[PDB]
Amino acid sequence: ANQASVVANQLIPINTALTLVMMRSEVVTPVGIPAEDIPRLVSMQVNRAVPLGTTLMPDMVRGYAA
Repeated sequence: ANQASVVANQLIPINTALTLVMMRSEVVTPVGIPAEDIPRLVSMQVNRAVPLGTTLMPDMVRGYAA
């Protein structure tokens, strides 16, 4: 129900280290990476371009394992 996920706050370019400005929290479906993981994700890289408003999924972040 009100599980919030990490959502792209701007287009995130491929192979670019995540910064706090790039990540917002929103209740979306399907559910993606939990919004409490935003601190964890800083400096991790995405393996593909992530368009604005896209929910970040585990498979999109290199090295992510919950």
